[PDB]
Amino acid sequence: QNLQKKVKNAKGIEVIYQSSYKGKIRPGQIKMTVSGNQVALESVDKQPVIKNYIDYAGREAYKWAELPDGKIISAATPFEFGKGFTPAGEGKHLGLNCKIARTSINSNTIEVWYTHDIPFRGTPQANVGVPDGLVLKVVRNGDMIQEASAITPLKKAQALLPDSWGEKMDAADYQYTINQSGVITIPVFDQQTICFNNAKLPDTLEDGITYSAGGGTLILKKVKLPESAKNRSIFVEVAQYSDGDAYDRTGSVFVIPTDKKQSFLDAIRNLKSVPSFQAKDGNYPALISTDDYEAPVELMRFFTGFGVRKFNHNKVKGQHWVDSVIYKSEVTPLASQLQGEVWIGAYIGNWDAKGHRLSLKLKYYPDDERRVNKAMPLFNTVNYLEQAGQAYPVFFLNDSLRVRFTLKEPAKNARLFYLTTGHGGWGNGDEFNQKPNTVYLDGKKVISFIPWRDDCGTYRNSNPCSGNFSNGLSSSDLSRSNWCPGTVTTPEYIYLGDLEAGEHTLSVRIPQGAPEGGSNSYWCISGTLLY
Amino acid sequence: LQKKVKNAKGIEVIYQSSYKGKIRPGQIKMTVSGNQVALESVSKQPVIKNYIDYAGREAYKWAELPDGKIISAATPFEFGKGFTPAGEGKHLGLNCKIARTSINSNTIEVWYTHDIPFRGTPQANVGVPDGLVLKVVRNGDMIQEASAITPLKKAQALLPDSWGEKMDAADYQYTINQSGVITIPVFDQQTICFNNAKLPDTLEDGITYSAGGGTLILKKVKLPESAKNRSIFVEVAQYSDGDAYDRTGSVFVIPTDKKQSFLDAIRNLKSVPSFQAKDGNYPALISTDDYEAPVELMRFFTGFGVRKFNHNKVKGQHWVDSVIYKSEVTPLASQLQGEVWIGAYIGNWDAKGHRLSLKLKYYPDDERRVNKAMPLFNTVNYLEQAGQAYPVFFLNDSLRVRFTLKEPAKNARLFYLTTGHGGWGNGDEFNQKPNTVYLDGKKVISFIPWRDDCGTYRNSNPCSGNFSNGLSSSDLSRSNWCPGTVTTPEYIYLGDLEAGEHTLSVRIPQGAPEGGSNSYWCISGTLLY
Repeated sequence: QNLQKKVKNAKGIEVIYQSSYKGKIRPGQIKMTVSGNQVALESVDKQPVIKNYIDYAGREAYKWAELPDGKIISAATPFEFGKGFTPAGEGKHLGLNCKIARTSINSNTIEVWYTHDIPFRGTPQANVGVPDGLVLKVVRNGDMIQEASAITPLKKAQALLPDSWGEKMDAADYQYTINQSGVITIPVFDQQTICFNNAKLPDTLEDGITYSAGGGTLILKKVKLPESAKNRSIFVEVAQYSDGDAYDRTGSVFVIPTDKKQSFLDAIRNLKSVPSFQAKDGNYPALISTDDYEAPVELMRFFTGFGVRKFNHNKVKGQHWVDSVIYKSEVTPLASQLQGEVWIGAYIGNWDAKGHRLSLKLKYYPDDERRVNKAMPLFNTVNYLEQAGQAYPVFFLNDSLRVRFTLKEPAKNARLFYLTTGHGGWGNGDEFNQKPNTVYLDGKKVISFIPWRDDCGTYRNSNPCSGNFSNGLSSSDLSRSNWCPGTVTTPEYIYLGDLEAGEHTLSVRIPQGAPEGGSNSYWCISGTLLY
Repeated sequence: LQKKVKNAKGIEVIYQSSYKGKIRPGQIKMTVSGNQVALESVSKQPVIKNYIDYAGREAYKWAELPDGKIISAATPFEFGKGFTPAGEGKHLGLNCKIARTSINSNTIEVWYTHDIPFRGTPQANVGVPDGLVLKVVRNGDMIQEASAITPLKKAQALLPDSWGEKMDAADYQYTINQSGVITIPVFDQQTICFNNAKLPDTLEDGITYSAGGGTLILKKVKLPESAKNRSIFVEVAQYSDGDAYDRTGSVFVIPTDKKQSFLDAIRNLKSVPSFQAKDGNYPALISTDDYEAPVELMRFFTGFGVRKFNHNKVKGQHWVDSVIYKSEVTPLASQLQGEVWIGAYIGNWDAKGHRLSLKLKYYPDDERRVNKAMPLFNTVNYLEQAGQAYPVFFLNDSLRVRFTLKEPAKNARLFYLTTGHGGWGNGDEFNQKPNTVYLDGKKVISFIPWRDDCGTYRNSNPCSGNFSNGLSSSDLSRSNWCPGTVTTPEYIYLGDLEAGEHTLSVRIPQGAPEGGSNSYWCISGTLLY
């Protein structure tokens, strides 16, 4: 390849850069067009158009973007040649002799190969520093490589800098603006009150309005979600603080599918109006999906700290309390329940007249091609209607939870999205004692495992009103059956294998601990089928 | 009771407590004379007493700490604070006003007589009426009530001789509360970095040594002789001193109950027995009859550049100044008694690296036997910076270990910490894979290690790379870990085991390499029995 001779007397060059990670060539490539002292760099539900430029005469490097809304933004960085660089030897690339310069940036070692063999300057990565030459290679940590694969002449001279810089920003504001540009954010609740105030669901529910229900401790809203959630990852974000309640409470975010005759809306209006799980104990309404009722789909199980923000005046040497707690979970596998117009709910079970303030948003982040699969709710024993007289799910003492479900088509590699916490807040109750959960499908044992968290001392600063014991521990510090005050309880993804069309049975056995002093143990388990 | 205490110069009230019907053991004796009240419990432990001065209108907490220290705290009160009338009642023949108040969520009613000229209460902190409190009712359910009232024919003075050291209430409570707590400081903002450090030949007690290329710090520490009747927590605090990345962290102890230990491996990797994979030999990862693998106490991951990169601006974020990690390790008690080598690892290649603190805490607990905890395996790459291979053998082999028990074991468990690694799109850091555990050739459990809450800890991650789709590296779901957080152990139930030989294996369908990118798994297991 006779590179120097081919681009002697060219009016400009086009360099194509490819990137590789430890040998493996990554997709997509950068075209760097050089003409005089100007450089343009380009690649090759609406995305910003992103470009980079350099002016070697004025010595500024530029980020540039046209946002979906057609606002132009840019950020300009002046540079000096060779800033932060230490000579680090010689090499050859595409037959051209290169100085190599080394710099380190945020712990990375970066080597920049650059030639003076041909009369053109440019670099694909100005942000690591700009050598006075044409950059043929950038090596990060010996492994991550962006290298010129080709250099070709341009016959015509050409101005490359854009028409406008539009709105000039510093680099951090620019990067944040472009990064968030393709993100859909659906605000749902913003510091909304959840409290016990006997509130009841109206007989008219309009779109976009918060309603309070199950005695105040459920808030519901019908929200317009993207039509399709394909090619997105989806996260739930909650922010909470106490507005008066001192205690660690059971929190849940859920959606209410209405694809059958009855939905959890019908249960919120009137618990006894929907089908029941029929335990040896008695009948427990609203907990299992059936042919004509869907249980609510849980998105996130969380537990409040003891009196966040509200009790920050408590003094405990060594502790510095937080002003609020956040919770963020990926819920991408529930995408099919998170498209179109959807009833969304949040729950914090409590008895306080002022209670808690909770925020909730959904974020949809652009992702590689990602099919929406299906998610079908099977069961949910969270006591969402505790403040409207729902029984505690105490039937595990003598019974398994049992469901039936039907598939129209076979499903490969099905999974149960399974949220479990144990409850019974004394020394022999299931909050504080390890118990297995055993899942059965179509008469076979799928898995037996113990739900347990032993990291709860980590979140001490989220718990200003946690009781301090005479042995030195705080209530919030204790290990518990799969939850910690102030944190998310993460789902288990239980592999079910391939399921044939037709009906199936599934059950959950938990050796729940016996009552004591009138107090009961109980389990809050939810399960959605992912297929 | 009236009748009997006309012209008494004082009274003794015995208070019993009850919970949901059930009368609690042992009781409170309240001595009242004049305007003074002394409270003591009716027969290691600090001595606790409470006083009231109705003349000065203060209530007092008082204690003698085991080590002969007297502390006290004074809280002025006003009569009837928080209190609203809630009617009439009778207790042991005396006419009571009932007052109501609420405190930190709770309902409290307080029955109090003026029928006899004595004032006192066993619970001044719920409020002090201008009479004698016969009954305190907290959420209808928590009850302290007078069982006996006895006259004193003579006056006494009841406040204590010394107040010792006078504190605010919160400083009092913290002081008494931490009285029985043993805290062993281990490391204090100690550097963990890559500086080619090597383990010395002379190793004294109570000193910090650097090893495995600088990324291991070790100390031999004097732990309680017995950890019976304690719950035990490990507390770590970390920040970057230069390293921008999310690193694998581990706190471990080195048992030396057998011929060779992990200390021999730290000094020289190839000096200890190996796991023999199809692939190759992997030293130090499995216990044998002459070698114990290190016992992991806690698996954690650092944020991306805590403290050091806090100058990074990301709208809506407010960075933490350090990250703490606290785990309960009570079931490893047997490895946390006597003289013990403790280590911390943060695998990194940085010249300055990290700073890490570590303490153990032993909190008094109800009767609790020390059980046993035997290490079986540990594939954390503790010696990464001294040339240890990545545990990549899962691609074609299971991890297998054999062990022998001398006696039957009831309700055995595997204390199992797993994380998956391989930090690209097709690597096991970011793809769900089962771990299947086998005992004596039978499947115990198959389960998917996964964390999908990592977005929660964004503020612990100032140097996390921000992608063009709006997510940050630290936000992504991963195989059982999040940058800035603890990975919690699985407790896998193995059942009763017979004395004699057993095998355990772990199968993981590890992803295939892509060029020089390899997936690998860091798994550790200690038998609890």
